[PDB]
Amino acid sequence: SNKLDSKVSGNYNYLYRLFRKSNLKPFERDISTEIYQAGNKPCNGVAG
Amino acid sequence: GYFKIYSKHTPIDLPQGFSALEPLVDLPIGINITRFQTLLAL
Amino acid sequence: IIRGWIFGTTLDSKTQSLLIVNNATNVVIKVCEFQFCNDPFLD
Ligand SMILES: *[C@@H]1O[C@H](CO)[C@@H](O)[C@H](O)[C@H]1NC(C)=O
Repeated sequence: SNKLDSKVSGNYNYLYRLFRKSNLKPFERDISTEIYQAGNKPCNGVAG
Repeated sequence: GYFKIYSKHTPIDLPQGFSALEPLVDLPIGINITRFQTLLAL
Repeated sequence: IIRGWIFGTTLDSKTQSLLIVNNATNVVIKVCEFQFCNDPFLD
């Protein structure tokens, strides 16, 4: 698919994630887009 | 990944005896279920 | 009294929850994200 989606400086609608709280069960829908807290600090917005 | 529904109709605390629940429908969707609800009427 | 059962992981329309309602002549089954409040319908 190098002929259709390959475009520099654009097409930022496809969004991937890497880390969350728990390992969720297989074939489960991904809806939630709240941030993970670091545990040591009370993360609420931009954190450390 | 398969929704199995087993039912058995018996004319009658749970009453004593035994009745093997026969499969009614098998719905081929594989939707994820974590909690479940019940509904009543008035 | 009981005329159906509704299953799903969320009460809102965030995911495709399952809906089985029972009627007097047929059963309608659709897993397609209806909104659900705290109070079920009482007919
Ligand atoms: C309907 O849209 C919602 C959010 O837009 C989505 O979570 C759900 O899976 C959709 N229902 C389908 C594809 O049946």
